[PDB]
Amino acid sequence: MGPNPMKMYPIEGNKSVQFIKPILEKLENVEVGEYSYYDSKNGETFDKQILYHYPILNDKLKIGKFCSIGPGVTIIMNGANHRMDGSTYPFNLFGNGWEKHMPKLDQLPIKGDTIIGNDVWIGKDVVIMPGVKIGDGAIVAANSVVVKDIAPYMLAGGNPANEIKQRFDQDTINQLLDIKWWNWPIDIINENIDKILDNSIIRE
Amino acid sequence: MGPNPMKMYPIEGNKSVQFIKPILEKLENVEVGEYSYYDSKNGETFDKQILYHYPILNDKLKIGKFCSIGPGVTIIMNGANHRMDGSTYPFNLFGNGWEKHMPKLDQLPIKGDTIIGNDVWIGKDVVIMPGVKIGDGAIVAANSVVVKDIAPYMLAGGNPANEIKQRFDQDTINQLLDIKWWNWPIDIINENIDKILDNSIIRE
Amino acid sequence: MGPNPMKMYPIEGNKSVQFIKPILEKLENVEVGEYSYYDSKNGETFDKQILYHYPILNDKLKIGKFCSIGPGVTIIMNGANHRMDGSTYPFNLFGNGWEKHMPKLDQLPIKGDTIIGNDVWIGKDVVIMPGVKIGDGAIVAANSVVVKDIAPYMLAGGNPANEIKQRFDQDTINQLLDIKWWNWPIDIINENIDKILDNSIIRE
Ligand SMILES: CCN(CC)CCS(=O)(=O)[C@@H]1CCN2C(=O)c3coc(n3)CC(=O)C[C@H](O)/C=C(C)/C=C/CNC(=O)/C=C/[C@@H](C)[C@@H](C(C)C)OC(=O)[C@@H]12
Ligand SMILES: CCN(CC)CCS(=O)(=O)[C@@H]1CCN2C(=O)c3coc(n3)CC(=O)C[C@H](O)/C=C(C)/C=C/CNC(=O)/C=C/[C@@H](C)[C@@H](C(C)C)OC(=O)[C@@H]12
Ligand SMILES: CCN(CC)CCS(=O)(=O)[C@@H]1CCN2C(=O)c3coc(n3)CC(=O)C[C@H](O)/C=C(C)/C=C/CNC(=O)/C=C/[C@@H](C)[C@@H](C(C)C)OC(=O)[C@@H]12
Repeated sequence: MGPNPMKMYPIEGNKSVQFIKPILEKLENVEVGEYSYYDSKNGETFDKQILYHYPILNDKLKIGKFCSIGPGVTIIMNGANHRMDGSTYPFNLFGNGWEKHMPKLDQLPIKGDTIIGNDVWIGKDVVIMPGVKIGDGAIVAANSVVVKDIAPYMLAGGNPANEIKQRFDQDTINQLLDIKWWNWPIDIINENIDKILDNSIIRE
Repeated sequence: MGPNPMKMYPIEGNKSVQFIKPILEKLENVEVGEYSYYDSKNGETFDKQILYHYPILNDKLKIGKFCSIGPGVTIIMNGANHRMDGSTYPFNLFGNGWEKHMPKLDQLPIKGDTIIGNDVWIGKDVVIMPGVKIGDGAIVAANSVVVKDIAPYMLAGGNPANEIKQRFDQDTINQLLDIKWWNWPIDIINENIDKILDNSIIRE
Repeated sequence: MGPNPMKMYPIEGNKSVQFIKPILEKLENVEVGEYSYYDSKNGETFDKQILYHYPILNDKLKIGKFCSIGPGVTIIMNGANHRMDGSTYPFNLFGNGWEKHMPKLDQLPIKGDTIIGNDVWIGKDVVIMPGVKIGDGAIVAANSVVVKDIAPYMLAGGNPANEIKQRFDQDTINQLLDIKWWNWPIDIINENIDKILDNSIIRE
């Protein structure tokens, strides 16, 4: 029961909702989970939303399963960073002899990898800056600009984005993070979808 | 004297300025005042700026008179809200038996109506969140994201948007509020335009 | 040695990077320095990023040398300001008799000129409001909305943008602002590029 987790366009008669995994299976350094989807703004594919991602920098992007990515969302990788121990002018890129001035292995600090958890809801036109992490069950308000990490099951928003409120109580979050319903077999999930929607899955 | 309040494009030689009322008089659940206008960004008509507005949700949009709306301003209605008491995943939307997991209207958050007062100036590319109320004579700095109510005759800006300062003294605001020059017959307004532009109408 | 400071498209095989000076050479009230460049978002030329710049107001735009402007950056001049001593409604624009209500020379306060210094890096999609001043060697985070001035060699971001950190210590900044490597003859610069990149040029 349900949509095929490996179909680029799960809903025929709607070429806007797309499954991310089947589309990003070809990309290097990008691990994406099943059922996570993207809501296109003008027909573009999610791969066009990943920016400044260069294999030579070795940074990686990780997206969990069952995520909701609104239209216009953008993920910024480490390619945007300029040198900062002196001038920020990229002499090297202009060539004609300036290519001598290319940064050495240790003069381009890296902020780290980008990992988005499971069951995460990202609003419209949100911008993700390099190296940030987002915990499971988090909700990011539309038009946010995230520079710092966001704890699991939190409500964040703004520019810069800040934590606004806890979705549930600690004990509930603790249990939810321990059962990880998203890793269950598809058949088991189907028999509990309701309990997952009302948060009663922590009881049974 | 003055432009025709019911012409789509009141200014000959300017296919950018539009009177909103004539444009949006066809829409369901949208109530707009006269003389309020929109400055087109690329030729689009203000209707394309109202997002996630569905008749089934019963939320209404109200805009006052004599308002100035900058280019790119968008208004987000309640249609963007996901279910929040559990997982934010929209199972129902994928079909294949999942349609049975469709939420009732009682299980969807309702933030209320969106109400814009009279004589309001909204800056370029401002985003308005659902259920927001903006008082008369208020000013919203460009590029703002409004998530909470804004008092009358207040200058707000930012993301999230916050109140910056009172345009005038309290007694002045109180006087303006119970005068409502915008409700005067057009011929009376014409003979007081200069007095309205300098705040001396409080001296009559 | 290096690229031609007078070539619209300095890099062969990349019609995105463009030199500002040659492109804005036609504009009145716009002065831009050598080597400062723009990274095009969709093939658009930088002149399309300067908004509300009206000769009648006489406000000027000044950009220094050796700057790095990210894609989508827009500069808002004084043509956006509305009258604020009373109603913000621009009666005058609609004509048909209301043209007689046109602000006097002193009924439209002006926030001043917009001056960006030398060696400054402005992030992607950053918006610059009217009258702001940005000192040399300052870094502006992407997606920022700058409403107030930024001091030399400071890091600022947010909406509204705030100064986050001082890149170096006072003595260093003081020394840098005193030598102004950006004003040296191109030949002398070429023999110190590496020294400029690691801030060792202060000890010569
Ligand atoms: C032979 C390699 N090719 C194929 C022809 C190009 C791929 S690349 O890895 O050399 C890439 C090109 C320039 N850099 C850009 O990000 C880039 C290139 O053009 C542009 N950016 C246009 C801009 O994006 C201007 C921007 O201001 C430049 C930025 C933000 C530079 C940030 C600092 N860049 C680096 O530290 C450069 C590292 C070098 C070593 C190269 C690799 C060869 C290692 O990687 C790039 O980022 C490189
Ligand atoms: C038979 C009814 N039709 C005609 C065929 C569709 C109209 S609808 O009212 O069922 C509409 C379709 C899906 N929902 C969307 O907003 C929508 C549909 O496709 C898309 N959105 C593409 C997206 O917008 C993906 C997006 O991420 C989905 C969102 C933001 C869902 C938010 C939560 N949605 C609701 O709570 C769904 C409520 C149901 C009950 C339906 C009505 C039948 C009541 O309304 C919709 O919002 C429904
Ligand atoms: C005869 C003069 N012409 C040729 C026909 C027009 C040039 S203009 O200098 O009168 C110009 C027209 C309206 N203003 C606009 O910014 C403008 C005109 O249409 C539009 N903007 C569409 C919009 O840009 C809507 C926008 O919301 C209007 C803005 C942001 C108004 C801000 C406040 N405007 C001023 O204070 C008006 C000053 C007057 C005096 C006029 C000059 C005659 C002095 O300048 C403009 O800014 C004027």
